[PDB]
Amino acid sequence: HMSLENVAFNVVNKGHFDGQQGEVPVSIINNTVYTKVDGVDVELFENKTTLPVNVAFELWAKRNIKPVPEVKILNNLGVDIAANTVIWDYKRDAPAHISTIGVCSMTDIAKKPTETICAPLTVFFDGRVDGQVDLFRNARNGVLITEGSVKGLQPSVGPKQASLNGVTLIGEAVKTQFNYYKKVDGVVQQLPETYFTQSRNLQEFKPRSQMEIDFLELAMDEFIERYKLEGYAFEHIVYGDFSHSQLGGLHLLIGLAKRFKESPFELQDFIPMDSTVKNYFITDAQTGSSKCVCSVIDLLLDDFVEIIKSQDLSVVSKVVKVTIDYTEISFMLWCKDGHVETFYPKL
Amino acid sequence: HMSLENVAFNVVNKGHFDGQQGEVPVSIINNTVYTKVDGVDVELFENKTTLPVNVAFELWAKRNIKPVPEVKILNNLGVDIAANTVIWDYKRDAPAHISTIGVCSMTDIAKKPTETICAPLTVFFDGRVDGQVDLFRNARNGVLITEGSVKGLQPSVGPKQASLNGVTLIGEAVKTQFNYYKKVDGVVQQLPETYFTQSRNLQEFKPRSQMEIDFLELAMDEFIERYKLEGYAFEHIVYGDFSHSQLGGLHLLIGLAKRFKESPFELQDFIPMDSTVKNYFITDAQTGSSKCVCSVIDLLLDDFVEIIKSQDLSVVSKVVKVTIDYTEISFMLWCKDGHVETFYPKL
Repeated sequence: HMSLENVAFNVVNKGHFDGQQGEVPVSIINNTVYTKVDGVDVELFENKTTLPVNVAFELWAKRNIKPVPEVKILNNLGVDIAANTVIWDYKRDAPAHISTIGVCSMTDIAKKPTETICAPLTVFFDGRVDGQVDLFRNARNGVLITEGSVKGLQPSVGPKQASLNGVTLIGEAVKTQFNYYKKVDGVVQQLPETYFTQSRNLQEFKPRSQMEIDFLELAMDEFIERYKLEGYAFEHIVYGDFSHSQLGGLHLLIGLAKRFKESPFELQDFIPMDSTVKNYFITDAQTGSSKCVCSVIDLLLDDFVEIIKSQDLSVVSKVVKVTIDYTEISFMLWCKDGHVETFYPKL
Repeated sequence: HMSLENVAFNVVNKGHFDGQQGEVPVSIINNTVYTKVDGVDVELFENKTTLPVNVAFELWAKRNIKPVPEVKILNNLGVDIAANTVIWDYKRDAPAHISTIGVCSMTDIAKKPTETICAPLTVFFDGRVDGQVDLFRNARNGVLITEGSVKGLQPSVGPKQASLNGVTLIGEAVKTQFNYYKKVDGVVQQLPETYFTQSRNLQEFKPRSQMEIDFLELAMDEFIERYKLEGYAFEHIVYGDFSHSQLGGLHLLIGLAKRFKESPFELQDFIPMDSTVKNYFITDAQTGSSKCVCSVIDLLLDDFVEIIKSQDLSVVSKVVKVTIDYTEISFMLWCKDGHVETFYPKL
């Protein structure tokens, strides 16, 4: 019973594909799907993907509408495909994964995740659905999330925030903190201690600690004096230097959020995807200071302090590996006479 | 149960829409409809119409596959729409009529031809289908075809040839000669005495009379002598004059067919539709003689002789009306000292 006209019927009456029977008339013209309502044509969907318009439309209609992990997490853990669902990437207006399992006949490589073809792929399993936990046992490579514990397996506690219909949030009407589990070539693996990025916007930026509130409210000199941060180059690294043509430092998102209230500036996101580290092309409207590639990360300031304070300030240059969002980020550390010059994410 | 995937299923298994249940996967990319067969994508339809790709695809799939009248006839009689079918125009690779009655939800203006919306339109009715003759009786404006007689109604005998899946032919396994009837504002109308064009090609041209066979086989002077055509300017009108830069005359298709065997030339069909009269841009490869607008018609030579023989050669200029394919064509006749100079279809 699967058809274009049926998919559209569901979208019109329910907002997403809900397995309802019915049809409505449809027009396809130039990567857009229209339908007729009271004699006039109405835009339902504009294809921004590399898939065919009608295939993309169907995958969108069947997108997951419960809280799910942010795509950067799933990428960091090496997830190749999802089991009997679709993770819509709202930053690319596209599917997170281009192949499917038991969802859409045009994109399916299999009907069930146990088929031989799936063995070499790392499959995503949602423990909230019935039968998925057992499929995760029996699977050769995979990733599993659950709300509660699963006896037999050691959990890793994930981040507090998740994505719900494109909105990243910390749920209180719904649970957004998951237990993570992973398997490689038939063997369960221990996940390392990790920090997590906070996934915040620049315009609707909110603090999440007393230190963050102090940072936003206080002046520069006062903040450094309290919390005793002399020699750690917060002037350069967090606050940022706008005195020369080349913009200096400015690698923590909170730093941008402070500057933005006082004096708006221009960001170009020339690689628009979800990442643990982001690169922006930044031009400061007040000064005319700019930089082509500016590496930015959103750590809780408290955690950034913890990371920098636990380093050796004796060496001139050093690469520092740190586990964030379940992956190794490299940082470059420069010191001079026992204080820091700079400390930034490597390219 | 109307759907894209179902329409395609029928096309794949039956060649046209035959009301079968089933689905196959489909892709839409750039005005083309594809389907997957043994893992690979296959072109089913390329849209050359002004309709949306999926709408056009459906109308094509539901095209009429019995012998039907050539579009030029239907146009000449003033048919605006067809009742519960689709007449595909194979010269335009498009529908003959852009609106429908009980065929496709996107293009339908009504479900039945008796609805009030249909009253001002001239509807086509096919007497071979059950109930159509009665619908023709109740209709305000319409055209009807039948194989046999219909009690009460005076018939007009149509042409011998009809179109079958794009092929124009005189049927012997099937009947292609119809009785025609027409109504205007509730009143049956008498259709006039008419000639019919022969609908022949230039490359596969075949004669249909002894006179036509003689024309092709014999030399010019001999043909004019035998059928006594002195003073009727067949040298100019039919055979054509290639001695000057501007090509002279050449208005009968048989004339082209004779020339083409001896010495091929170039036609440009700059308005590609079916018409009783055609205009071509012609360049003669042998001489370099040419003409921008060359009006051509395909009458049976016998009929052309009959028409020209029954004229008054006393006037210098005269417009001559002649009924061909149920419509009035004007001809321009020039005479000088009791013989003809030229005689051609008016522009």
